[PDB]
Amino acid sequence: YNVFPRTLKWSKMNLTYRIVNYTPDMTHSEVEKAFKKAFKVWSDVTPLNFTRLHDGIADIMISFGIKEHGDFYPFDGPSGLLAHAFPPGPNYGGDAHFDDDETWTSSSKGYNLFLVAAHEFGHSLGLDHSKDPGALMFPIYTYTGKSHFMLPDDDVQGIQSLYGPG
Ligand SMILES: Cc1ccc(CSc2nc3c(c(=O)[nH]2)CCC3)cc1
Ligand SMILES: Cc1ccc(CSc2nc3c(c(=O)[nH]2)CCC3)cc1
Ligand SMILES: [Ca+2]
Ligand SMILES: [Ca+2]
Ligand SMILES: [Zn+2]
Ligand SMILES: [Zn+2]
Ligand SMILES: [Zn+2]
Repeated sequence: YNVFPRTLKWSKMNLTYRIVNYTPDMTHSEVEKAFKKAFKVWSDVTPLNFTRLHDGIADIMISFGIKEHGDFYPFDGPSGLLAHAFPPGPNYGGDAHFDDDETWTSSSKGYNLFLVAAHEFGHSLGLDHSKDPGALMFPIYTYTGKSHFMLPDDDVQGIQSLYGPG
């Protein structure tokens, strides 16, 4: 017999990403900064490294879309689903999609793109949802109002259980 084995984690530490398109809500620089910071959350505590590609295929393809946007997991307009991401693997694996019917911001207004992206990239790297309400990988979005972000211990233990520490 055969089962469907899951790729639990990337077999390589050096990963690429590409920002395929951009939300209207934030400047290009703001979007790039948010994603850069979101990846840094994970690379700061693991041997993982992330390199941005401007063209072609990257491991983590990032895009904004609304409604049905090419994977038959359609978005739902304002609120509800905010974004989703695929677990590690080839093709769609690792990819992250953000609902552009949300208002994305670099602040408390709407949904903070950095916060949501950091969470989604957790999925791209092989993390499922945490039961700890204080974790980044908790299923519900909140905003602390703080200027600095520190990755909760639960998320650190989770990602390090896959990739080891930095
Ligand atoms: C080929 C293939 C297609 C789809 C998937 C699942 S995509 C997906 N991932 C995740 C969530 C989701 O809603 N959708 C929640 C967090 C993880 C996995 C593999
Ligand atoms: C979909 C989804 C679900 C949950 C999140 C995480 S919200 C969030 N987490 C955390 C902090 C925060 O401010 N906000 C501080 C550190 C943990 C982000 C997106
Ligand atoms: Ca991919
Ligand atoms: Ca939505
Ligand atoms: Zn999608
Ligand atoms: Zn999630
Ligand atoms: Zn500060």
